Amino acid sequence: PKYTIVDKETCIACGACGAAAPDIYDYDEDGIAYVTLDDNQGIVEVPDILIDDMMDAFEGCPTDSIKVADEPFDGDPNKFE
Ligand code: SF4
Repeated sequence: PKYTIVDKETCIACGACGAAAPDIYDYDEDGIAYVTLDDNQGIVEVPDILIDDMMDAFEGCPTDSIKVADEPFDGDPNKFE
C-alpha cells in the first residue's frame, strides 16, 4: 500500500502538485498544498488508479515536501526523515 502527505513547513505553494495529481493534492485556505484523500493525515491508502499521478507529483515537487511511503504517516510528514 502507498500513503502520501505534504510537509506544510517546506511547501512553497508552487502550483505543481495540483496540476500533476488534482485527485490527490489541492491547496488549503492559506494556499498551501495538502492531500485531499485524508486531509493531510497520511492514513488513506492511495487508490490504484491514482498511483501514477502520485509518482508524477512526487518527482515534480521542488522542495521534496510531498512524501510517499508503504506505511501510514498518521499526521507526521517527517515520520521517515
Ligand atoms: S509541488 Fe511541493 S512545493 Fe509545490 S505546491 Fe505541491 S507540495 Fe508544495
